[PDB]
Amino acid sequence: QFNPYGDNGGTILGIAGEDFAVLAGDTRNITDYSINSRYEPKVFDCGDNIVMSANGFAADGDALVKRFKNSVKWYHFDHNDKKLSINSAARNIQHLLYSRRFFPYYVYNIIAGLDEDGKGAVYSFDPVGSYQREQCRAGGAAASLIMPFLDNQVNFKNQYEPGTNGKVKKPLKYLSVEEVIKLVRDSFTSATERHIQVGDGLEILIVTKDGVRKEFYELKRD
Amino acid sequence: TTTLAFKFQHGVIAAVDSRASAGSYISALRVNKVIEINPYLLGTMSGCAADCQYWERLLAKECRLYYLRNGERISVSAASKLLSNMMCQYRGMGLSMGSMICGWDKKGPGLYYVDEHGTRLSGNMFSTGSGNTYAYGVLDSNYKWDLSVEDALYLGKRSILAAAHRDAYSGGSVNLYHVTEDGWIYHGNHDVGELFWKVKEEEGSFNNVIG
Amino acid sequence: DRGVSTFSPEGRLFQVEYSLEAIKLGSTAIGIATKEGVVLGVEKRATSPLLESDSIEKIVEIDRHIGCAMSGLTADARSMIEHARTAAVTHNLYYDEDINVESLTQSVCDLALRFGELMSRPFGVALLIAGHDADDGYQLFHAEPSGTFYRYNAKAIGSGSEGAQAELLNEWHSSLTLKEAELLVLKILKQVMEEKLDENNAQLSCITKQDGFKIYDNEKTAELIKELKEKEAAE
Amino acid sequence: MTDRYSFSLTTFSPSGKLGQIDYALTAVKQGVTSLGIKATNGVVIATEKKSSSPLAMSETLSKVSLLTPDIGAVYSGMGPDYRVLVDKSRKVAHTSYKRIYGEYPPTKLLVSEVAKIMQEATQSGGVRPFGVSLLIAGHDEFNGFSLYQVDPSGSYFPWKATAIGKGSVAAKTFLEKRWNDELELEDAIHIALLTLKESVEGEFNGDTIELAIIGDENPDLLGYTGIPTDKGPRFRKLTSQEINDRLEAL
Amino acid sequence: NNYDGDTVTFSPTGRLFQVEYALEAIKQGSVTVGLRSNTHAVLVALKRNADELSSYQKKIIKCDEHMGLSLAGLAPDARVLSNYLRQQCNYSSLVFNRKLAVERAGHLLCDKAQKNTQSYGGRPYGVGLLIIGYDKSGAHLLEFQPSGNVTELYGTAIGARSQGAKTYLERTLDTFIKIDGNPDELIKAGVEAISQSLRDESLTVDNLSIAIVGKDTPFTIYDGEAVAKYI
Amino acid sequence: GYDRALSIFSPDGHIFQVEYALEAVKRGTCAVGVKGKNCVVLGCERRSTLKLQDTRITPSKVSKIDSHVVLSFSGLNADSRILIEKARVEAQSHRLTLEDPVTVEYLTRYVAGVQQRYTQSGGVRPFGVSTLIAGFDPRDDEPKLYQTEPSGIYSSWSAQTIGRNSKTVREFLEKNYDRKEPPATVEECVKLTVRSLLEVVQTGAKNIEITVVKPDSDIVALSSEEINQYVTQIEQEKQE
Amino acid sequence: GSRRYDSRTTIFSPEGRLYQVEYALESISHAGTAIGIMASDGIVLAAERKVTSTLLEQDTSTEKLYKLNDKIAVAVAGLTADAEILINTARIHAQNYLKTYNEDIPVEILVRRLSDIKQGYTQHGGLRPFGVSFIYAGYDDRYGYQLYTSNPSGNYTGWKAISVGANTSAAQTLLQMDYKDDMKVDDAIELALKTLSKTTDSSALTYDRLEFATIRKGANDGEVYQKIFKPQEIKDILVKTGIT
Amino acid sequence: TQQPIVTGTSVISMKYDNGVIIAADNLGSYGSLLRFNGVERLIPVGDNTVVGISGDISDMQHIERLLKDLVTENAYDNPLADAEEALEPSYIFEYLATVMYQRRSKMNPLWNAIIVAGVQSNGDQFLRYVNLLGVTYSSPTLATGFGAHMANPLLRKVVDRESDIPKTTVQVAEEAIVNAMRVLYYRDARSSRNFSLAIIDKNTGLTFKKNLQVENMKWDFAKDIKGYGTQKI
Ligand SMILES: O=C(C[C@H](C(=O)O)C1CCCCC1)Nc1ccc2ccc(-c3nc(-c4ccccc4)cs3)cc2n1
Ligand SMILES: [Mg+2]
Repeated sequence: QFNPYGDNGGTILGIAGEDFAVLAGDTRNITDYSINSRYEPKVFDCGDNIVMSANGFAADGDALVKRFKNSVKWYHFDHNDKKLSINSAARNIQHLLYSRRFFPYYVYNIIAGLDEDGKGAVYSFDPVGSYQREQCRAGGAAASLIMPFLDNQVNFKNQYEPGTNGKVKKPLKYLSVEEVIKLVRDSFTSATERHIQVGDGLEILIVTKDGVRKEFYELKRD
Repeated sequence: TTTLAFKFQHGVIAAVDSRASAGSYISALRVNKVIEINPYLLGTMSGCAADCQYWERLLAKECRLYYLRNGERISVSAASKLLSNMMCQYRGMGLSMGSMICGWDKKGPGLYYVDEHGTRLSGNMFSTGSGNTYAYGVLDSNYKWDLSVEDALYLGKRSILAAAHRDAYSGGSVNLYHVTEDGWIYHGNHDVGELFWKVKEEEGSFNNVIG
Repeated sequence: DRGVSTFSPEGRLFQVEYSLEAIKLGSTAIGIATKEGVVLGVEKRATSPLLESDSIEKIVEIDRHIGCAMSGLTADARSMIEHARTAAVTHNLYYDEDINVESLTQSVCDLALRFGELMSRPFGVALLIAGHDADDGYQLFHAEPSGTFYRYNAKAIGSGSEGAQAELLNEWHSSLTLKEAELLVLKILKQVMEEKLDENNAQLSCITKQDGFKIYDNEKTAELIKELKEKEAAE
Repeated sequence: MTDRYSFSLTTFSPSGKLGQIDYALTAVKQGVTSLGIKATNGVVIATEKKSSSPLAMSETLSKVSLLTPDIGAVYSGMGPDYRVLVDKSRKVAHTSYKRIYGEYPPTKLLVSEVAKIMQEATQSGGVRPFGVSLLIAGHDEFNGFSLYQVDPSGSYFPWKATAIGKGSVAAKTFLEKRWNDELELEDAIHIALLTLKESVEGEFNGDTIELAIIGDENPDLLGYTGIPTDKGPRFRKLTSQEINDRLEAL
Repeated sequence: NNYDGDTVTFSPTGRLFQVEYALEAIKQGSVTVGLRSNTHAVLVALKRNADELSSYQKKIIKCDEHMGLSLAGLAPDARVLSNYLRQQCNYSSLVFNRKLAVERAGHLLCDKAQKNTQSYGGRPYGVGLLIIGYDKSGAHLLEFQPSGNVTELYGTAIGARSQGAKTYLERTLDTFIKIDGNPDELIKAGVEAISQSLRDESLTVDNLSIAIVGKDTPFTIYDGEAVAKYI
Repeated sequence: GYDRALSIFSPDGHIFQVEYALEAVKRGTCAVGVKGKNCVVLGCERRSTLKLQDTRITPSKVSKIDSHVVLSFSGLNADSRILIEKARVEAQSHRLTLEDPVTVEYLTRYVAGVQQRYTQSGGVRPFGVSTLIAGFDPRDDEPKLYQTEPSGIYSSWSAQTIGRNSKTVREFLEKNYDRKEPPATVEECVKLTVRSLLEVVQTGAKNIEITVVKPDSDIVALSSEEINQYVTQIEQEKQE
Repeated sequence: GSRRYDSRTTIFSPEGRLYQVEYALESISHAGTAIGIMASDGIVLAAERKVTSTLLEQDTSTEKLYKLNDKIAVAVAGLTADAEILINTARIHAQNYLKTYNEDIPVEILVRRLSDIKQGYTQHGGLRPFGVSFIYAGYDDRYGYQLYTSNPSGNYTGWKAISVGANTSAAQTLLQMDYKDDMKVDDAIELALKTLSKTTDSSALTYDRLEFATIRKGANDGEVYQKIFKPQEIKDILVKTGIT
Repeated sequence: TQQPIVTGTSVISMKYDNGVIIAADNLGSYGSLLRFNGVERLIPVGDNTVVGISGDISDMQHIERLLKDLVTENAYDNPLADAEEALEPSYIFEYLATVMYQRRSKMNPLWNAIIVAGVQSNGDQFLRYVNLLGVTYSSPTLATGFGAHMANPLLRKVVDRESDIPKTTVQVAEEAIVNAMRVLYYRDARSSRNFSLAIIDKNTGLTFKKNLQVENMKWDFAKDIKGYGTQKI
């Protein structure tokens, strides 16, 4: 029997800063125990200061991204070159996903950018279109390895102030872009050690009011 | 998931948890399980998140169009029915949605339960999700119509806490809402971890747990 | 006979030109755009004193930020309003935002030329679409059955249109207040109307960023009419 | 393309006339004479084989047609319209009756079906009425022998005897004098030949006349033996020789 | 006369009057100019207002990053045809990862307009279009007539009084074709060309509309104070 | 399918087919609607050219759309049945999807919309019918009276008449009906409705039909004798 | 294109009349007269066949009176072919109702359905209307004995006595004169035949030029019987009433 | 939904400094039966592209016709069909990828795995993979079926990453491809000795080599192998 779905592996990570946002993902593409590519880009600049990554089944992921990029193009045509806000793009993507409620895009999608007040924003989707705005989200193969670490090191969960013994929590101080990138790199280096589908390379897209910048880092190739 | 809603003297309370799971893995600690349809209408969420969001945001479209056409606010009865009729079209197709439509209209406060089968029930009290049994115990033994807004908010909050404790797929935080004739009022996000220890001390409950 | 989509030797669509003649027979509707808001006013024109005038609905809400006035065969406007309301709310569903006034107007105008041998004839009604959005601010559009729409600082449509438009030519300036615009619509309506203008045979409305689209009470309009009479008697 | 004539081509005029039907009847009037006579033990239908050229083989053109084993038809007016009506009449006898009830339809109901087809051409979009009048003769168990006329309007009437086409007015007068309720089939054939001779100008013989009968069952024409209840068709077309034999006793 | 009731009827001399009447609607429309060099292609359009309170009707529409047009005649028909071009440009990108050739875009517009001239019930399009673009074979300018005729040109003009601008471009042919790597000078030549079609009125800040596309220049439209530089 | 555009604009900006449909309404028997303080009355003319009629079974001029709303008309009788059927279906469809009966204004807006649709759809002609729609909204004691016409426009009326010689009875209503003080009782409202028809009807025998609609689905049709008593009292006061 | 040849069958005149309906009514005025009379104990249907011939087979002929079901019958005036189309539709409708509700269809409901079909041909489709007028004679347990008529406009009305076809003006005056409410079937039979005998365009009214039918509760106990009269039975009732 | 009947095995390819190389054997298998021995599975499109196909042969022949029709259609009303507006490898691939994903979305796939190898207008190397699921990816080396498991490891020793491409010559790349084809003949039960090889170079153009054979095979050591453990004779 024909199985229309597949699993291309990969892992993605989105973090929202105070005035910036990052969307990272490894560059390894796989089927079963084989490597297809050590560098196959997974996170895309979709225009209007929005970045996107559809992780899971690469054929459905490429189709969704391609369709959203197209939706941005037609939003400009139809509404006098108005900029598509991150919240508007998120709602649009919900409707793209739910158009296939009964033959879903097999992907977990994340977008990142800035909201209309200039603050950092990340939105996270399930395959059928449920979405919500988030601060921190790891998606894909090694999501379960990374998210607990981010709960601990970004939101300071289970961390209390010495001397008080559990009475006073550690205060939620904001993180810089340099601090976030460190947590991203360590997240993927740890994931690479314990997850066979994670490795080869790491590509990060950083979003600020100035635009979209890229950073690439090697990962273990075993 | 645990959601509840009940009618009382001074309107309707709506309380939900915030957990989302993918098997044993907790995919989300804080998801919003109440949808703000309009300033006088709320909707809870249980089942498929996507189905609840899509169809209830679509219900909002239809409830807004109603207002423009008739210049009047839609009843809770009619809104609940529109929603149940959408479910009836994808009957058998695999949707999973359990929600309670909460609001205030000409007849007073209103509460309807609606599910994917097209079921539509009016009632004073409802609870859905994997933890509804735990919530019903607290509600049934403490519910009165003579409830004050302060006590009612605590009841719905304490009822979710009961479920978050025992049910593994329920937890995270509690979101509270109070619906009045002047609209709905949000009463905050309450972490269950912090709330639990607080309730234990102040109430004396959960003696079995060491703190 | 002849095709419904036929061109005249001058290069105009017969049916579109004939529908414009029906709009000239319609009751007067005036719109004035200012930096404090857009004002919309209409002549009700009841055919008999037994007709309850408050049931005459020639000013209509499309969304909270968009209003609309009509002139001509007003029955034709109902499906256009229905489409406009659907388009406005559907865009809010797809994009979690208010829709641009121009985009709403363009959506209405796309219906216009969908006729042939689709509907059997063009619409016999013109619309003044007034609203506000964050990008282009307070706007007023004139939507015709040709499918064409022009933006206006001020515009009059209906039977007293060319006389009213000449008056709007002289009176409008870029520093008009909302109160000044209200009185100006009442003044020009009173000028072109057959019957004597009062709160029962004329209606006012406005759209502001804060309060959105509002149709004025008869008590509120009556005071503005009394305020108009006194300021005209003042010189 | 697409048939864009979805409107009626036959309409009422101020005087209440349906023009196209009247004009179709005028076409029938110009047509060659055909007739039908009902006897006690049979029915006869006849017409002239008006050959368009002597090089044409008039045997290949059949004006009298079998519809069912016990029902036959003849016409006056436009030949091509008749031919297609016979095709449809033969088919509707199967689709709307034989495939349901397992037997051939009675004369009156087959006539009713043909009439319906002709009525629809008088009201449906983008068509003209049929330019023929039909004479349908037949037999069935419960109604016995019968003869029907069907006009372009779709109206049908049962007759003891009648004629349509060119010299119908004179022929109907000739039949009124000769017809009675005690006629045998051979007597009706004789009267048919006499009546038809008046409207024919040129040659009058078995090769220029087409004549058929609805009479006794013909087991020799069935094609098989072994089933007692199946006794053969009542419709039979007379041969050229069989006609000439009766013209000597004329 | 007796042969102008619909598009499906030839006259005794072999003319199609409904198409000719549609052509007439273009002549009533406001003037617009098109011209190109080897590196860039430029559109210049005189926008028309209803009165002093009204806005000036937009004349130029973007079809893709590398292609767009200007209109003269029935504006809603231009919206339909430009929407079709947007879809075709977009089909070429999504399916073939290929930018649509300007010449092929003209062939598609020709065939779409033609179907409306040979069938009963419909009508010809009542608008003329000037398509500019930059593809793999350099800069291009096309003129579209609703008869179906599409023509590739160095320069042209359509609308009311367009003959003046067309004569100017016919004189200036050898000069403006050589304006390579200088967008401002090519626009100047276009603004000077459209000026030959003006009477009574002159080019103001909310009157003039300009568009350009080239080697390293996406299709962009200039309106308002952005064209005050060229007045 | 038959797609021919029958309702089209003329050079002077008129849709003749819609205007000729109004001429069919002018030919129809007179219908009148009057709303009192706590009721609405619908009066209808019956032309006495047709006697030997069976009044038990003959289609009555006033039709119930729901238990709380009624519809009368003037114009083509056959056309009116199609509108009434559609209206009745929509009334049950509304109760089924929204769980409230239709408001009088909503039902009117629907019927008017159907009439409008038949003025710009291919292959169809406009309805040769104008309607008077009356009733009381659910849980409301304010009387409602609306009018529709072939073009599709509709509006609310304190009192209105349609059909042949409607110009005359409207003249009567305009001078006799006071807005500040409408017919306070059922008697006064019926009396004024009968008086208005007596300006046009001819004989006050079987030519006048009266239907009274009160709040909370209280609808009744008056009999010949009951109406005849109004006819008697009116003329006896007139002899002075 | 095709528009050139379209007569436009569904349009108003400047006076607000439907051309084709009016012209169809003109057609019907030349058809054989049909009369219906309702009594307390039954209904009579009488109708005149148009200029017949001696060679027409009368006993197997039917051009005027048709059976819709056991309780309802119709008299036809106009194009017979058009009438048979509608008659078969009405027969199907009656059977649909009986299958759905397990009760015989009320007379008015059947009449309304056919009248709605006629109405449709005047408002949409671009086709000519049916050139037919019906007199419906029927019985049900709600209203008892009922007479209705419908015409090409799709308008229908109830009657105590009514005529359609030729000379209806003269016929209706004669019926209005001699009809009374307490009348019985045997009296109504006589009235119907006397009216036809005076309004006919023929020289004399004979059995071969008539179709006749009654609907009586003159069936053994509480039930209704339809009687389509045979040629010999029409001949007898003509002698009984003293016309021949 | 179907099942593949007549099938083609591995297609292998790699980038080098001035272009790309692609190869595939000439066999059409019918299950375990090596039924057809003269099947060409490399299909050139113009002088700048070669499409290598594995999987169902009937679907391959269908794709072969789509590509032939694509060339015909591109020439229509195109004076620059043999120049600026000629078909590019990226155009040909995206077309196929669109078709493959559409077919899987109708649950009626083309049961293939395809590699499009070519050189673009600007001299850039093109090498991308697409299969029955619509899944696409690119890499310095690409291989289908068994080639993915056995050939890629050998080809990745030559070009392990992007920076190794300019350091790799056509002689080295061809040597690696030919060695890989020998290894597949040793170890793939649905392979043949006969194969085709194509080189698309930005300077020397398209070189299409047919009727190649696997040579220099090692079998002599087999004589010394006796039994399955304890047997000495
Ligand atoms: O309703 C249920 C599950 C049922 C339950 O616990 O009773 C289960 C019974 C036990 C077996 C499985 C079903 N889950 C809910 C309910 C409401 C929900 C509301 C919003 C969300 C959102 N989830 C994302 C999101 C998540 C993960 C990744 C990306 C986005 C956004 S919003 C998820 C929700 N999930
Ligand atoms: Mg690893």
